[PDB]
Amino acid sequence: SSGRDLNCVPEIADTLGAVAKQGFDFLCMPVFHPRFKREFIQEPAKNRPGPQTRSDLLLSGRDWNTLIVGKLSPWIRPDSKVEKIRRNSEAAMLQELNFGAYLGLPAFLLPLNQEDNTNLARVLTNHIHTGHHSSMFWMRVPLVAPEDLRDDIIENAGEEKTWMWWHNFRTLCDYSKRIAVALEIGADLPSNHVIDRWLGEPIKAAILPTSIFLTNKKGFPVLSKMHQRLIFRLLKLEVQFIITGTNHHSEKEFCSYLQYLEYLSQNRPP
Amino acid sequence: TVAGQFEDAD
Amino acid sequence: CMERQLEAARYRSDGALLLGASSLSGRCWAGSLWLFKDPCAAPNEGFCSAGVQTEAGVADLTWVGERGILVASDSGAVELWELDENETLIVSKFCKYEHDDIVSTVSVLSSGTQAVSGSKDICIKVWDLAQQVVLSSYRAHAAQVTCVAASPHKDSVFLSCSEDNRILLWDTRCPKPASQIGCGYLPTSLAWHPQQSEVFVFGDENGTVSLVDTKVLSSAVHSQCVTGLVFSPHSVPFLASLSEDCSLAVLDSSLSELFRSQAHRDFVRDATWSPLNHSLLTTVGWDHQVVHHVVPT
Repeated sequence: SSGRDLNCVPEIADTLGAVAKQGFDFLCMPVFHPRFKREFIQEPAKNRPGPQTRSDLLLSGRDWNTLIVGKLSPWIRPDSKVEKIRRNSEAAMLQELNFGAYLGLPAFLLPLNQEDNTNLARVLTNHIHTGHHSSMFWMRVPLVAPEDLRDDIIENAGEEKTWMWWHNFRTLCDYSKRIAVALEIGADLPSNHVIDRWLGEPIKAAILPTSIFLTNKKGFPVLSKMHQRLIFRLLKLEVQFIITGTNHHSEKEFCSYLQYLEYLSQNRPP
Repeated sequence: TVAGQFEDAD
Repeated sequence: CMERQLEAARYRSDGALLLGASSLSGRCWAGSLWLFKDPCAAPNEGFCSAGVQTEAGVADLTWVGERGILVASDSGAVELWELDENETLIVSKFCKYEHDDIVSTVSVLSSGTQAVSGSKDICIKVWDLAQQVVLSSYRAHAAQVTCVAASPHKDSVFLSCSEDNRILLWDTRCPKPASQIGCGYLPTSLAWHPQQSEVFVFGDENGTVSLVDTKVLSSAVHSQCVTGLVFSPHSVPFLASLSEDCSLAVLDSSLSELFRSQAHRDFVRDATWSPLNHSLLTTVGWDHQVVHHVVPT
């Protein structure tokens, strides 16, 4: 019940084998290259020849259905203010969702980072009503918006807003059961009421960036005594975990980040 | 494995 | 054989040409770097002066002297390669995975012993190449960092642009190092006027290029997002701009178009004036073409 969420995949077979050897059981990878922006209206970019994505023959049909989880390209901004950018984002989102369905991915991740996502909901509903029941749609959403987490380093220059964003999206999509949450945990946690409300949602996965892990006397990564409560309450929900980031504890192997997370599970209150 | 491998930090 | 899509094409004072390329589609997503003593011969892998493969895509690179490349990797790493004494192999020196996401770009501070980088993890980091460690990190931006540009005139000052409509000037010498400079639409590329201390140009996603003084004059030059800006080496610059419209525009000092070209058939990804003849240009895009423009000046 853990994933790696690698944003770079040199070779699919190698990455999958290495991740499996580290104790995980599924991999969150980008279906398309994160930087391979594509054009769909203006020539000559729309005539880009050659394959646009790695062929699906690299993995067995069972493997796609169970071990891989798609991620939307980071350059897609359906709600942009530039009409051309908006149309490109819509086309790219539709293409990537269709490819994810073609592979049969069990789950697909979409980011929420802005208070307006009406166009994204429109596109996602248009996709959902095609008739394929293959995949769910996890919606990445953080506890604290980036605008409230910045380090206050600028010189020149309310915690519920993230749940407001989630609520607006899920009501736009008409509470479709195929839309679930992928709550992302930050270094700091909000008030108890905010988390209590957040646990009343259909959270299917939780994201634990390695940057939030403290360091133990011995040196292995470890979570703070307040993160432990949230992790336990999530475990009660049987939510999937997605350890993302890099080896901030370079001395120890990445596997440690997961071994500790097992210690909590086997030490869960009876 | 290591004694305190998962012991809580201060 | 080299990967199809060229990512960056940087000249060096001697005259050589460094092309960093990556395969954004296909079975393998690895990257590669190539060095040509004679730029015209490129991109023929057979005529390359030297070359090497890299574990992941090359998002952006930059010279760090007469020998040395600071490569940004989509694997969340900042690698530093150093050429051999005879310039026959591209040897590796150190690789650091200090970012949690793709590194958008890296720049070298005026002194040459330090560098800066920004990532899609909305984080900036400053590196000391000699110590090969990170000095400082800043999560100042509230979105993915799009571009970073170190000042070539005075050390320890650089500009950063993000997808949250913020253009922050930095001065690490003082507490509270970041400021905010603004005029709109999101910034997408930055450049510093080389012959002026505090005048810099920035492009916006709508294809408009603006000239600003740190203490604005704008023009519509492209019909799509500007991807880069590179001032000319002359004593009176000839700022060159490229955008996703697969077009090159070389402008005057008043942001009035002076020359235009469309030889590329895909996204133009980089351009760099030659240091041997200031009239020669050299542009690379994902269409796998390296085009030399004889700009009139």
